[PDB]
Amino acid sequence: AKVSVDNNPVPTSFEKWGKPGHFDRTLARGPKTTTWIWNLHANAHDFDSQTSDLEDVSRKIFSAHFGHLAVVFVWLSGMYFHGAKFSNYEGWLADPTHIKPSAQVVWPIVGQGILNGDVGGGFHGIQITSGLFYLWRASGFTDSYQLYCTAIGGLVMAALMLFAGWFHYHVKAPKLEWFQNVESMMNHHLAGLLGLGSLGWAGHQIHVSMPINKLLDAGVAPKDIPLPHEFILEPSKMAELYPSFAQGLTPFFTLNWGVYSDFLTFKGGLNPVTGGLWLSDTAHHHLAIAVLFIIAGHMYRTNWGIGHSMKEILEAHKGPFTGEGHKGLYEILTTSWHAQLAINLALLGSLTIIVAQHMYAMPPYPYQAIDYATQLSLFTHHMWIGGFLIVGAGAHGAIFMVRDYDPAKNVNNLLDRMLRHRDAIISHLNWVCIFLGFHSFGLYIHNDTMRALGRPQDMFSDTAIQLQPIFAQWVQHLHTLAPGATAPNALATASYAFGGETIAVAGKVAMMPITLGTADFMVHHIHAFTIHVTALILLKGVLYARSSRLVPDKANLGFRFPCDGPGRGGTCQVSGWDHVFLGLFWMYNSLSIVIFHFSWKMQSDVWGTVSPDGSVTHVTLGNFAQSAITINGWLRDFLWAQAANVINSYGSALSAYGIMFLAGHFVFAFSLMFLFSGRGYWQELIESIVWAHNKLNVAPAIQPRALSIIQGRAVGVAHYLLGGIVTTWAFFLARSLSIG
Amino acid sequence: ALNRGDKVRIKRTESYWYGDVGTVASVEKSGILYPVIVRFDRVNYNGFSGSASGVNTNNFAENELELVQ
Amino acid sequence: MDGLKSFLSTAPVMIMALLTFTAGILIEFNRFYPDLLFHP
Amino acid sequence: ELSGQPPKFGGSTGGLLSKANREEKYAITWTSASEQVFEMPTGGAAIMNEGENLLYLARKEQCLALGTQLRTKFKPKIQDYKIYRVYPSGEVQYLHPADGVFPEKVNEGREAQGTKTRRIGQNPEPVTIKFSGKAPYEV
Amino acid sequence: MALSDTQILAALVVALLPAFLAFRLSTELYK
Amino acid sequence: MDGSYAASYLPWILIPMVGWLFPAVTMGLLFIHIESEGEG
Amino acid sequence: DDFANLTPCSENPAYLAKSKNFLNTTNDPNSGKIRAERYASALCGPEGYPHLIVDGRFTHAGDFLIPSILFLYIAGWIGWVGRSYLIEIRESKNPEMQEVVINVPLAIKKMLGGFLWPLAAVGEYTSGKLVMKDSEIPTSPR
Amino acid sequence: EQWIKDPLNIRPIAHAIWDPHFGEGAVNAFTQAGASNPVNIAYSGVYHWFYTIGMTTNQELYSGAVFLLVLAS
Amino acid sequence: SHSVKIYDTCIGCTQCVRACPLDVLEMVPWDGCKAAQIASSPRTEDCVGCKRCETACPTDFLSIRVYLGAETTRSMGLAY
Ligand code: CLA
Ligand code: CLA
Ligand code: CLA
Ligand code: CLA
Ligand code: CLA
Ligand SMILES: CCCCCCCCCCCCCCCC(=O)OC[C@H](COP(=O)(O)OC[C@@H](O)CO)OC(=O)CCCCCCCCCCCCCCC
Ligand SMILES: CC1=C(/C=C/C(C)=C/C=C/C(C)=C\C=C\C=C(C)\C=C\C=C(C)\C=C\C2=C[C@H](C)[C@H](O)CC2(C)C)C(C)(C)C[C@@H](O)C1
Ligand code: SF4
Ligand code: SF4
Repeated sequence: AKVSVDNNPVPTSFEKWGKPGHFDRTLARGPKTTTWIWNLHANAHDFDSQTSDLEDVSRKIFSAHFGHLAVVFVWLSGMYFHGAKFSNYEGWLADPTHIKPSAQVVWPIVGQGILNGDVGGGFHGIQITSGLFYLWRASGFTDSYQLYCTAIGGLVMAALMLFAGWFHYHVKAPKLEWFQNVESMMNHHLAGLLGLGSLGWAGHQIHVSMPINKLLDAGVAPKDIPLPHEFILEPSKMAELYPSFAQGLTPFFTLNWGVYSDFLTFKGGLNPVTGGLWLSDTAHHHLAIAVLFIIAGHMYRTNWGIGHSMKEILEAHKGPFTGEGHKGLYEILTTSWHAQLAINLALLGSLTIIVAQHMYAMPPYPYQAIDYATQLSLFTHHMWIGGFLIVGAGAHGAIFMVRDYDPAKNVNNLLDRMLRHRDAIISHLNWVCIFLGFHSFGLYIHNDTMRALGRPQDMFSDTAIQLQPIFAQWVQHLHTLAPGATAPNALATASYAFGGETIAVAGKVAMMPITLGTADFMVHHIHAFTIHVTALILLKGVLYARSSRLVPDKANLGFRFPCDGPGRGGTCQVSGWDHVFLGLFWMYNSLSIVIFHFSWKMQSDVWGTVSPDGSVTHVTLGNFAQSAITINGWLRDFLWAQAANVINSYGSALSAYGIMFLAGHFVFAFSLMFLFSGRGYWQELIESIVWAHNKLNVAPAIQPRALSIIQGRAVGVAHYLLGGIVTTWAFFLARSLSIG
Repeated sequence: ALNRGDKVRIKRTESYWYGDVGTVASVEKSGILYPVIVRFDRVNYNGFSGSASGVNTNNFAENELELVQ
Repeated sequence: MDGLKSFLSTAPVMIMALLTFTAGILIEFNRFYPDLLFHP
Repeated sequence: ELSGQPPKFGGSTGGLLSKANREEKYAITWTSASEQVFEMPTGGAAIMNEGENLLYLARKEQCLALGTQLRTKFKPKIQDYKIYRVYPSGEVQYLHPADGVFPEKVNEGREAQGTKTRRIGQNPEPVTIKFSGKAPYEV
Repeated sequence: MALSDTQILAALVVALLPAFLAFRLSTELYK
Repeated sequence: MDGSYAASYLPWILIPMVGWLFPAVTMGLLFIHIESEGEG
Repeated sequence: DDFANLTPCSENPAYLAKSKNFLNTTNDPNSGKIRAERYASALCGPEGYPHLIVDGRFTHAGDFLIPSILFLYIAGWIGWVGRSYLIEIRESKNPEMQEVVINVPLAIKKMLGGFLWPLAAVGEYTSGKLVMKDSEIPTSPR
Repeated sequence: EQWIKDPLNIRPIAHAIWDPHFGEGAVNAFTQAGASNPVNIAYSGVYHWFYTIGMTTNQELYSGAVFLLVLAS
Repeated sequence: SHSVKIYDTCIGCTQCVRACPLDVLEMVPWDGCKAAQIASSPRTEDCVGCKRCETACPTDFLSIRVYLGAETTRSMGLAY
C-alpha cells in the first residue's frame, strides 16, 4: 500500500470563525481602510500564497474539491426534488408532444403569478429549458416517487461529501507522496472512474432504460409499464422484449457476441418515434468505451513493476529541433498545481465546446430535437462554460509561469525553447490575426458597401462571387456515403447534418441536412479570426508574464499588479492578470458570434414545420443565405427582427424575460463606469464626502477608499460580462419559447 | 514645549492630517529641522495600489502644530 | 460556542439577516394588504 | 578593456537590435564562483561559467535587473558586477556602481544633486513664474 | 433662372484671391 | 456621376484633385517638413 | 376647476371599462375588485390610470404627505441609530473591529432607542455637539 | 427657384452627388426632388431662411456668395 | 529627460534608492535628519519615470518628487 496520512493535524474549533482574515498575515491584523474587506474576499481561496508548504496546499485543495462536490450534489438533489414536487413530469410523460415541460412554480405575491403560464395539461408554471425531462425519460423515470428518492439520495451524498472533506482534512490528512502518485491516480481514474462508470451506465441502460423506453415508444401508458426491478426479478419480460436475453450470459463468455445483436446495434441516426438516438446504439457505445477505458488503465507502473513510467516516456521523446525535448516536464506537473490546473482547464473547456457542438447534431435525448428552446439553451450554456474554462486555463498558466517556473530545472528543454522564440511566435500570430481580420471582416464591409451602392453583382454571395467551402462540402459528401462504403456495418449516418433524409417528429423538423454556402464560409473564417485573436492575447499573457523588453522584471512585481508606472511612455496593463482581463472580452465576442451564427442558421435552414406532403417551412425562412453576408443583414434580419418576441413580452407569461432583457442592457452600461475611469477621481470625491460625514461627526472608523485599479478593472469586466450574457440569455429564451 | 502624550492639531497644509488631531510620540532634541514625531489613529494613502493600510506616523516641525490636549 | 457567536455577529451575516427580516415584513404586508398606492 | 567569457547561451530572439550598432549598448561583467544556471532578462535560462563573465544587453534597466538577480537569488552573493555603456565608436563609459560603493549605503565624497532647501508645499505659484521657461520645481 | 458656366468660372477666379490671401496669412502666422 | 447643372464638367476634374492630387501633395509636403532633420 | 384635464376615476369611461378586467395580484380571488374600488376615488387621465397630485393641497395629502412623513420617520430612525452606535463604539480600543463584527447587545440597545430620534436630534443640535466646527475637520489643500 | 413655388411639397436640395463608386440602383434612388442627377436633400433649413429674408432668385444667392468671398478676403 | 527633486523633509530611510531600478538615486551625507543622510539624483538622465521612488517614500507627502519632462530614447526605455 502507498497510503500515507497524518492524524489530527488541525483541531476542529470555532474560534477562527470569529476572526475573519486569519489566513492572511496582512489581513489578520485588523482593518484600517475599506480595502481590507475587498482583500479578504479575494485572497481567501488562494492557498498557494497563504503558506509555503506544498503538502498543506494539497490538503486544502483536496478538501475544497470535496466541498465543491458537496455543493454540486446539493444542486442535483434540489433539481430532482423540484422536478418531483413542483413539476408536471408525470403529466408530460403521458403526452410529451402536447405538454410543455415545467418545474418552477411562482408564488402570487405582487402579481408575479402571471409568470405561471399555461404549459398545457392544466398545469401552471414556469417552462424549463434545461431538458431535464428528456434526460429523465431516457433514464427510465416514470413516477415522481423515484425522483423524490433520487433527491433524497443526492442530499445524503452531499452530506457524505461534506463529512469526507472534514475527515480527510481535519482528521486524517494525506501526505505529499500520496498526492504525487500520478501513475496510481491515473490508473484508478481511467479504469475505476471512467471505465467503471461507463460499464455501470451501460448495465443500467441495458437492464433498465431500454425495456422501459421500448414500451413507452410502442404506446403503452406510463402506469402500465412494469417497474424497473420487475424486469430483473422476472426475466421473461426481458426475453419477450429482446429474444437474445433468453440465451443468458453464456454467449458473452464464449465470444458468441453476435447473438446480442438485437439489443446491441450499430444503427446510427435518430429514432423516428422520439427524435433521439437509439438506446441500443448508446448501450454498445458506452460498453465499448468502458472496455476501452479499462484497457487504457493497467498502463502505468504502480506497485508490481508491470507498466509504463510517465517520466521515461517524457524524457524519451526528444528530437533534433527541440534540444532536451520533453525533459523536466514531469517535475513541473508533479510539483505545481497551477500547471495542472491550466492543462485541465484548457482540455475541459474544449471538451464542453465539443459537447455543445456534438449534442445538437446527434440529439441523444428523446423529444429534445423538436424542443428548439432546449436545444438552443443547452448549446449556448455549455458553449459559454467552455469559453470561460479556456480563459481560466490561459490565466492559471500565466500564474504558474510567474510563480512556479524555475529556470534552474528548465535548461534547453521545450519550455526554455518556447521562452526563446516567443517574439517570433507572437509576431507571426499577430500577423495571422491581422490577415484573418482584414480579409474576412473586409469581405463583410465590402459586401455592405456594394449593397449600399446598388451593385449587388459585385458582392461576395452565392449569386455573386461565390467563395464556396469546397473542403467542408467534400467532407460532408464523404460522411454521407460512409454507411455501407467505409463503415459497412453501420445502417445510417452519424448525423443528418452531413446529409440524408429529413427526420421530423410531431410535424416538427428534428434534423435535416445543413448546407454550407458563402455565408457559412464567411462565418467560419470569422470564427477562426476571433479564436486566433483570443489565443494571441492569452498566449502573450502566458509567454511574456516573466519579463519583456519594456519591463524586464515583471516576475518580481507579481502576477496581479496594475502597472509599472507612467514612465517608459506609460506601462498600463502589463501584468498577466491584465492579459486575462483583456482576453475575457474577446472570448465574449467570439462566443457571442458563435451562438448568434448557431441560432440564426438553426432557425433559417433546419428548424421549422413539416407538412403532411413533406414540404419544410423554416422558422425564419431561407433568409440566412442572402442576409448574413452584410452587417446590415445581421442587424436587421437577426437582432431587430427576432427581438420582437422579447420586446413585446410585457403583460404575458414571458414578461420576466423582457424585464431581464432590459436588466442586461442596464448592467453592461453600468460597467462602463469602471472601465472608462480611474480611481483618483473617485478618491477625491470620497474625500469630499468624508468631509461631509465628518462635519456631522458620523465619520466611519474604517476609512473608505476608492477601489484599487485591479479591483476596478475586475468589477468592470464582471458587470460587463454579466449584463451582456443576461441580455443574450433573455433574448434567446424569449425567441425560442415564442417560435413554437 | 510639546511633550509626550500631547494632543496637537496639524497645520502643515499639505499633510494628510491637516486639521486632524494626533499625539506626540516623541521629540528629538538636536539641530533636526523636523524634530517632532506625531502619530495618528487614521492612516494616509501611502502604499502600493491594493495595500490594506497606510502610515500612521510622521515628522513635523514645532511651528506647524497647535497644542490642544 | 463563543467563536460561533462571534462569527454569527459578523457584518455579512447581520446585513443579510436584517435584509431577510425587512423583506419578510414587506412581503407579508403586501400579501395581506396589496395594491396600496396611497393612504385612502 | 572588457574581458570575460560570454555565458553559454543557445540564442534567443529577445536580444539586441540595430540600436546596439547604431546608438549604444550596455555590458555587464561579473565573477562567478561556480558554473550555474541563471535567468536571461530577455527570456530564457543560460549557464554562467566559473570566473569572468561578460554579457551584452540593450538597456541599462536590463543590466540592473540582472545585477539584482545576481545579488539576491544566489547564496554566494555576487556583489562585484560592473555595468558599462558601450558606444558604437568604441568608447566605454563606466556606469554602475559609480564610485565602487553601492548607492544604497552612504559614502563620503558624494555631491548632493536635485536637493531643494524647502518642502514640497513651499513651491512658488505658477502665476508668479508664467511666461518664463521655468516650472515651480525648477525654481 | 439657372446660372451659366461663365458665372461659375468667374466665381472660381474670384475665390482665387482669398486663397492667395489665406496662404499669405498662414505663412505670416507660422513665422 | 453625370449632372445637369451649369458647367457639369468641373466635378469631373475638381473632385479627383481634391480626392487624390491635393491629399497626396499635402501628404508629401507635410511628411517632408515634419521629417526634415535639423534647423530647429 | 383645478385639473380640468384630470377627471375622477369613478366616472372616467376608460377606467370603468378597464377596471372590470383587473388582474389578481395575490392568491385572493377578488384582489382586483378591491384595487378597482380603491383606485376609483383617484384622478384618472384620458388613458384611465390614477394620477398623484403633489402641490401641497390637503385633499390629495394621501399621495405624498403621509408617505413622506412615514419615510422621514423611518429614515431618521435608521440614521440616528447608526450614528449613535458609531459614536458609542468610537471610544473603545478597537473601533474598527467592532465595525465588521457588530456588538449585537449594544447594537440592539441603540436599535430600540431610535423611536425618539427627533427629540434626541433637536437636543443634540441645541447642545452644540451634533455639528463639529469647520476648524476641527481635516480639509484638503485649496 | 422651384422650391419657393411650392415650399410645402418640394424637398430642398443641398448639393449634387458625384461618386464614381455609385451603382445603377444608387443613381436611381438618389435622383430625387425633381432633379436630373443624384442630389442630396438639404436639412439645414437654409431655404426657408433665404425666403424669409427676401432672397427669391438664383442670381441673388450668387451675388451673396461672391460678396461673402470678398468679405473673407 | 525627467526631473527628480528631494525636499528637506527627507528622513534618510534610503527606501527610494533601493526601489529605483535604473540607479538614478544616491545617498549623500547630510545633517537635517537623524540618519544624517539625504537622497540625491545625479544620474537623472537615465530615469524612466516609474515613480517607484515616490511609492517607497514614507513621509506624509513625498520628500522625493518626479516631474516627467522631455522624452529621449532612455526615458522611453526603448530597446530598439
Ligand atoms: C440549487 C438548489 C435549489 C434552488 C435554487 C431552489 C429554489 C427554490 N426552491 Mg427549493 N429545494 C431544494 C433546492 C433548491 N431549491 C432542496 C434540496 C430541497 C429539499 C429540502 C428543496 C425544497 C423546497 C421546497 C419544499 C420548496 C422549495 C421552493 C423553492 C422556490 C422558492 C425559494 C425558496 O424556497 O425560498 C423561500 C424563502 C426563504 C427560504 C427565505 C428564508 C430565510 C433564508 C433561509 C435566509 C437564510 C439565513 C437564515 C436567517 C438562517 C441563518 C443561517 C446562518 C446561520 C448561516 C425556489 C425556486 C418552494 C417552492 O417552489 O414553492 C412553490 C417550496 O415550497 N424548495
Ligand atoms: C476507483 C477509484 C477511484 C475513483 C472512482 C475516484 C474518483 C474521483 N477522484 Mg480519485 N483517487 C484515487 C481513486 C479513485 N478516485 C486514488 C487511488 C488516488 C490516489 C492516487 C486518488 C486521488 C485523487 C485526488 C488527489 C483527487 C481525486 C478526485 C476525484 C474525484 C474527481 C471529480 C470527478 O471525477 O467528478 C465525478 C464525481 C463523481 C462521479 C462522484 C463520486 C462520488 C464518490 C466519491 C465515488 C465513490 C465510488 C465508489 C467506488 C463507490 C461506488 C460503488 C457502488 C456504491 C456503486 C472523483 C470522484 C479529486 C477530488 O478532490 O474529488 C474528491 C482530487 O483532487 N482523486
Ligand atoms: C477549476 C476552476 C478553478 C480553480 C480551482 C481556480 C483556482 C484559483 N484561481 Mg482561478 N480562474 C478560473 C478557474 C479556476 N480557478 C477561471 C475559469 C478563470 C477565468 C475567469 C480564472 C481566473 C482567475 C484569476 C484572474 C485569478 C484566479 C485566482 C485563483 C486562485 C484563488 C483566488 C480566487 O480566485 O479566489 C477568489 C475568488 C473570487 C473573489 C470570486 C468572487 C467574484 C466572482 C467573480 C463573482 C461571480 C458572480 C457570479 C458568476 C454571478 C453572480 C450574480 C450576482 C447578481 C449574484 C486559485 C488558485 C487568482 C490568483 O492569482 O490566484 C493565484 C486570480 O487573480 N483565477
Ligand atoms: C467650405 C465651403 C465649401 C464646401 C464644404 C464645399 C463642398 C463641395 N464643393 Mg464647393 N465651392 C465653394 C465652397 C464649398 N464647397 C465655393 C465658395 C465655391 C466657389 C469658388 C465652390 C465651387 C465649387 C465647384 C465649382 C465645385 C465644387 C464641388 C464641391 C463638392 C466636391 C468637394 C469639393 O469641395 O472639392 C471641389 C471643390 C472645390 C475645390 C472648390 C474650392 C473650395 C472653396 C472655394 C474654398 C473652401 C476652403 C475651405 C474654407 C477650407 C477649410 C479648411 C478646413 C477644412 C481646415 C463638395 C460638396 C464640386 C461639385 O459640385 O462636385 C459634385 C465642383 O465641381 N465647389
Ligand atoms: C468606397 C466607398 C466610397 C467612396 C470612396 C466614396 C466617395 C465619395 N462619395 Mg460616397 N457613398 C458611399 C461610398 C463611398 N463614397 C456609400 C456606400 C454611400 C451610400 C449610398 C455614399 C453616399 C454618398 C453621398 C450621398 C454623397 C457621396 C459623396 C462622395 C464624394 C465626396 C468627395 C470627397 O470625399 O471629398 C471631400 C473629402 C472630405 C470631406 C474628407 C473628409 C475625411 C477626412 C478624414 C477629414 C479630414 C481630417 C483632416 C483635417 C485631414 C487633414 C488633411 C489630410 C490631407 C491630411 C466622394 C467621391 C458626395 C458627393 O458626390 O459630393 C461631391 C455626396 O453627396 N457619397
Ligand atoms: C490540413 C489543412 C488545413 C491546415 C493547414 C495548415 C498547416 C500549416 C502549417 C503546417 C503544419 C506543419 C507542422 C510541422 C512542424 C513540425 O512538425 O515540427 C516538429 C519539430 C520537432 O521535431 P523533432 O522531431 O525535433 O521533435 C521532437 C519532439 O517530439 C519534441 O520532443 O518542431 C520544430 O521543428 C519546430 C516547430 C516549428 C513550427 C512552426 C510553427 C507552425 C505554426 C503554424 C501551424 C499551423 C497549423 C494550423 C492548422 C493545424
Ligand atoms: C438629524 C439627523 C441627521 C442630520 C440632519 C441634518 C444635518 C440636516 C440638515 C439640513 C440642512 C442643512 C438643510 C436643509 C434644507 C431643507 C429644505 C430646503 C427643504 C425644502 C422643502 C420643500 C421645498 C418642500 C416642498 C414641498 C412641500 C409640500 C409639502 C409638497 O410635498 C410639495 C413640495 C414637494 C413642493 C442625520 C442625517 C445625521 C441622521 C438622521 O437620522 C437625523
Ligand atoms: S522614477 Fe523610477 S527611475 Fe526615476 S528616480 Fe524614481 S525609481 Fe528611479
Ligand atoms: S524614501 Fe523619502 S524619506 Fe526615505 S530616503 Fe528617500 S526621499 Fe528620504
